[PDB]
Amino acid sequence: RRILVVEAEAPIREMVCFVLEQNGFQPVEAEDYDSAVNQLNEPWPDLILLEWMLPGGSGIQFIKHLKRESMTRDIPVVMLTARGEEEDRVRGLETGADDYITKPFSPKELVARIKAVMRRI
Repeated sequence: RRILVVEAEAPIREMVCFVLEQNGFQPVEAEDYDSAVNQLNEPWPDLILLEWMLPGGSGIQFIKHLKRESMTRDIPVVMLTARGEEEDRVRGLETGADDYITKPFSPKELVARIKAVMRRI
């Protein structure tokens, strides 16, 4: 599955990509909002992992943007946060994300979350 990993920190993206490739997914990287937007075209991501604090714009507007076109409307988005305190706050904001994972995360939790959202699509 093509997983778009949107996160500022190279070593974090790389840890994510490693876990995903070891598990048979096809991860690709975006370091900021515009890079992610530029990859909303063929080949389309099947799921997006989105850092809440991503440089370059708002995670709320990023998610609303996906809903603007039927093509991207149904792509699951898992929000990545920088620890549980931020996760609770972002849960509170009703951002429209499909699920949430906080950093640092285990390989088990990363795969479990991605699998769960993809299974219910």
